[PDB]
Amino acid sequence: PSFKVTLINETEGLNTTIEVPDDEYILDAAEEQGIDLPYSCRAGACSTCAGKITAGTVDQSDQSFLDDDQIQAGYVLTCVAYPTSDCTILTHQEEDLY
Ligand code: FES
Repeated sequence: PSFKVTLINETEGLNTTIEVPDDEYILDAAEEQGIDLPYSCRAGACSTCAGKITAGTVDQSDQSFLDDDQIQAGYVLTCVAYPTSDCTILTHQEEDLY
């Protein structure tokens, strides 16, 4: 099973919905389909790949940087996030965490 993940960053000209297997991280699946997303550690330990969820849900249990307030506010570490429903994610949201 796969989910439709809408990735959005209009300064990049990015507004694209891709099919992501339920066992693949969003960053990896995006890259495979030719999308460029920001990243550094790829380990869920920083905020470089941070995005913000505006629709749908993810499993990011592997992440270890975002606190509970930040998770509640919709933030996601795309390098370690599986989609769990069709979802919409604003990418390059690191500065919004400041
Ligand atoms: S690139 Fe460091 S948490 Fe995703």
